[PDB]
Amino acid sequence: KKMMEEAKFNPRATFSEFAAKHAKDSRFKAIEKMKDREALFNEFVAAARKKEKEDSKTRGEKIKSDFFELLSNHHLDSQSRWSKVKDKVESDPRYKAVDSSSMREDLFKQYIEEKELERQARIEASLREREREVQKA
Amino acid sequence: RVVVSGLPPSGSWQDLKDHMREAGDVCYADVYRDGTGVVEFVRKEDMTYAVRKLDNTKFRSHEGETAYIRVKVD
Amino acid sequence: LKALRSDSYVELSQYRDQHFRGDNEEQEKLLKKSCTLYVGNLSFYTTEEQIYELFSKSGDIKKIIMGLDKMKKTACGFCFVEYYSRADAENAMRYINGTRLDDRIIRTDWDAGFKEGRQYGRGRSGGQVRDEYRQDYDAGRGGYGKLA
Amino acid sequence: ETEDHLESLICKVGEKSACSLESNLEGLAGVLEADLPNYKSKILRLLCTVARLLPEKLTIYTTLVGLLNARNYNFGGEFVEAMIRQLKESLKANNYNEAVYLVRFLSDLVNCHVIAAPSMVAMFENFVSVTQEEDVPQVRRDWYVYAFLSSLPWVGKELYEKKDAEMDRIFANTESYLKRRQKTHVPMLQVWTADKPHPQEEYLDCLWAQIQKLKKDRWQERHILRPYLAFDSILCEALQHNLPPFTPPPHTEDSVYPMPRVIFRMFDYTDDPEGPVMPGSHSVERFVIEENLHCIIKSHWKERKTCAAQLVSYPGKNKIPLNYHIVEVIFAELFQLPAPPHIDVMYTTLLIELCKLQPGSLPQVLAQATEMLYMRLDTMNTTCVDRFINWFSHHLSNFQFRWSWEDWSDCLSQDPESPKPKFVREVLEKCMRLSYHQRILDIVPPTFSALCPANPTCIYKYGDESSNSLPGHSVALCLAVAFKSKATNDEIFSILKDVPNFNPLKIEVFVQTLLHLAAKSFSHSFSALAKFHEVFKTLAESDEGKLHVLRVMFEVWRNHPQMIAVLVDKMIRTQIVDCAAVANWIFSSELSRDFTRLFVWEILHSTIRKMNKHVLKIQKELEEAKEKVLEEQIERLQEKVESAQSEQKNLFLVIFQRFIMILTEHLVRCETDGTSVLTPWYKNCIERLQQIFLQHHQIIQQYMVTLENLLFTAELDPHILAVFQQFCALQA
Ligand SMILES: C[n+]1cn([C@@H]2O[C@H](COP(=O)(O)OP(=O)(O)OP(=O)(O)OC[C@H]3O[C@@H](n4cnc5c(=O)[nH]c(N)nc54)[C@H](O)[C@@H]3O)[C@@H](O)[C@H]2O)c2nc(N)[nH]c(=O)c21
Repeated sequence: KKMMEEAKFNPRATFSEFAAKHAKDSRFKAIEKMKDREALFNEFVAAARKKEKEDSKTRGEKIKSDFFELLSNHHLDSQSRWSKVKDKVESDPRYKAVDSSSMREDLFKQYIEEKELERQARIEASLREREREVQKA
Repeated sequence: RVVVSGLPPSGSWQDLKDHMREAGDVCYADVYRDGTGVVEFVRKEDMTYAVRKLDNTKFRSHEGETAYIRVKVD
Repeated sequence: LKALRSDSYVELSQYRDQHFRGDNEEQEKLLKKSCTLYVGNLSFYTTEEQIYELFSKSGDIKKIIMGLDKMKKTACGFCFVEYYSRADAENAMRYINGTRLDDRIIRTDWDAGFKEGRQYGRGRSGGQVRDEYRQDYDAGRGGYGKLA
Repeated sequence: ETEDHLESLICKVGEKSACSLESNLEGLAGVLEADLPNYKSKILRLLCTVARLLPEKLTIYTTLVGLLNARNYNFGGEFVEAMIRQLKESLKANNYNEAVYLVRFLSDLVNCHVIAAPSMVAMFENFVSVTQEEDVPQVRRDWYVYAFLSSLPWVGKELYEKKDAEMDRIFANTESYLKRRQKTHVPMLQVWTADKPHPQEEYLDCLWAQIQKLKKDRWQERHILRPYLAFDSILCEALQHNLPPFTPPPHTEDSVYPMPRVIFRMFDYTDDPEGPVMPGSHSVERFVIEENLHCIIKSHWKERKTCAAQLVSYPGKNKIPLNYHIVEVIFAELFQLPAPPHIDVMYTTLLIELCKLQPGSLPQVLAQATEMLYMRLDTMNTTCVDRFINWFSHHLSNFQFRWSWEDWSDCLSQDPESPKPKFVREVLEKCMRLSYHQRILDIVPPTFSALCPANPTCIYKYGDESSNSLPGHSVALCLAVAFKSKATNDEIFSILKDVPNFNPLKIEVFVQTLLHLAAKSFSHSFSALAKFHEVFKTLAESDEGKLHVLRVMFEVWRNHPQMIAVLVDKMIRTQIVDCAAVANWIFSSELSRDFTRLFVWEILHSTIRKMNKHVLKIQKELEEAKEKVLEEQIERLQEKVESAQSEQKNLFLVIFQRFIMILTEHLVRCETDGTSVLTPWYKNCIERLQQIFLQHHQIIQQYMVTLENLLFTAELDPHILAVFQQFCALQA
């Protein structure tokens, strides 16, 4: 494991390449059999790759989550324009924390989308009953 | 494409498709030779199933006539 | 020797020769030794000239039979292409099947063999059965399905 | 069952796993040992197979034969025993390409501590020794060197730790041999003759130059993945073996060796500035990368979808511009001198499948390569151009004929005969045949209209001519009447009895009329030929008749090349005309103006193949009938073989005599009017002769006595002889 920490990550490193980098290291020689060196090598990679995935996509959810929290501070509705909001939040560490402009805009577009709702439901139920009656007739 | 054998005398492919559908979905059916027929399913899952489940079953024609049909993968 | 033998494009399809006489066994024996192919999804206006040009890319063609409306006797949207050798038919099956012929994606299938009467749509209305229930719009096959 | 599971697992390792490869090789290693007691023969078989059929996996399996040798010395000794036996077989059977994969598998085993590093060297020393062998074909001396050099990318590094003394004396005899080889074949195998940008090198020179950069780099390449080279945990203490003294099989009259090759090259790192640097042309990484890619296509050519996937997922040790390597290697195969390893149409759809798999990056590269090919057209070999036209036009028809034609505006103001405009004209002609006239006029810009193909309309002579001063005019008018009336042969014969002069005029009025009344479809013209087939066999009972039919048919359909082709084909198959007549027709003065168009040759080669197929067919029948009334047949089948082969030889004889005649005529005229010999016409004509040799070198070989002493003799212009000598160098 130490042998792999002396190189540059290289998760998809071949065993003969890994063996070439760590061949004179004693933590490498300490394991008696080549098969067990390869098995430790294989498992540590697979556990490091497994962990990079699970880590970089809780940072993803954290970048996105932070960006929304930033937006939540401004009074946005379906009207508001990104052209206008941008110049108001562009300093925040949560805005810069999204490495792209195309995507800060998409996240913004997503974030952007009783009596009157009762009347709308009235119109909907009336149209449904009218369609049913027309079918029956 | 699978084949059918042991169909009723007064039966057609149209009525057969109604029995083969039990497998899932049919694409084409036919009944030639005055006894044997044929069918064409969509996917292999529904096909292989037909030859498995829909095998040596009791076909029921719309003319009140029943019989034993044999399905096979062709 | 090993599984490199894989030839999925040449394998038999699920379709069965409709008005064929023999067993499914007799139809299958013909299909695995055939040199003739069924070609589906052509447009009603796809010509024998176009078919000849595309299918000749996999070997020499012996004959091409255009599918017709049993009653109108006009191009139906399918055809039979017959090669002189099965090796050439296999290659059409391998590299022509699933590609464009006259701007539309076509599908080939092994065919037991041409016989008088196989050129006519068995479609209730004269064309191909396939077109009786089509619920999609196709300007190359006369618009919507027959039941529309 | 078990049998089945072994083969399954042996393949799993090579395939893309979901757990580090080394692990799988670890596991399968034991599993296989555990089964050695009962399944020794099978596992011994399976491995020898994957060794000669899965080269693209070379190092994944060598490792495996190592981990095993590292658990059962006696096993490795048995495997290595088979391999040598398996290798001796491939060699005796002339399956040299398969041998190389074996010879190369052994090589890499040395890196897996299975074969004595010194042992390998002793064998190679014997390979190179072939160069000394007296009175043997160069293609033979060539294969052993190639088998040797092509291995070094794998063995070389460690094979240099030892016997450098002889491993220097070998390079010595090689270098010596490499500088003494004749290179007569190069001009005939090059895709382009222009070396201004990137040179198309002879395969051995290119590889020689490749080894060098590796050697002078201390044999340290950075691509070849190595999954069993790590012997510091297991392979180390393994006990290597010694390959028995290998004495290369004696050259016999039944030996057939691979033909020499020229390396197709169109890309360099500057063609992909913003992409991982591309290994150079003289880097072994280039060789190895294209080798594996070529081998992958060879393993999956029958299934296009699986094929694209194995290519796109190719495992490179260090990143490389994969998409570019994939396109380069596919064109390398399509344009392989005369034709590539597999059926032409396979590359077309294979490329389509690759575009569907990498929608975001493959298409641009494919579009970049098309542009580059077009711009280098001026020196591309005619045989490849044809291949280019057919590929591109067929490709376009799958993408609604969408192309940026203005990018090629430069052709618009060039001699119509120049390669670029001609290429466009031919591509468009091809697009029309895959659709229709009007459609093509609609896809290209107004400025290109001039290059569009003529409307494929019939041209009746005695038709709405109203110009009736023509002979047999009325006779033709009666024919038209009869035909439309369901006339019979004898009736038509009668109508024809009233024709004043083998009667040329009768043929013309018959053909002109019969074809005109069936000009609506191919199927009409066919049945037409079939119905009044008896008339044809009469009027054209002579070669002049046969020749005249072709002449009038061409007069009638000169605007519809596809019609002409299918008719000639149909006529030959129904024996209305024979190949000799077709051959004389091709070189006839009536075709002089269309002599360099594609359809002319597409027809000539289609006639030659029918002849060849015919010969082959009858030979087989005799073969089968001989392997059994049954006699009267073999007596007859013998006679038929005779005639068939005789007519076949005559076809090549006439074709060559005609080529010699028109090429000499050109060479003389020029050498008299002090005019340039290198005209567009000349380019097509000389390269068309070369193509005859390329496409049918196998059959032509049977005529060496006649060709070498009677036709292509010294009194012939060197420009013509050159073509012959290049051909002989293919198996020299
Ligand atoms: C499709 N196909 C046709 N031919 C030949 O071409 C001619 C034209 O007749 P059709 O009139 O094209 O004939 P059928 O296929 O006989 O009947 P059918 O099999 O019932 O089946 C299927 C097409 O119709 C559809 N269909 C059939 N019945 C129903 C139904 O009840 N409901 C719905 N919704 N669809 C149905 C279905 O989707 C299907 O794909 C005939 O001479 C055939 O031999 C084929 N030949 C080969 N080798 N391979 C093929 O795949 C093939």
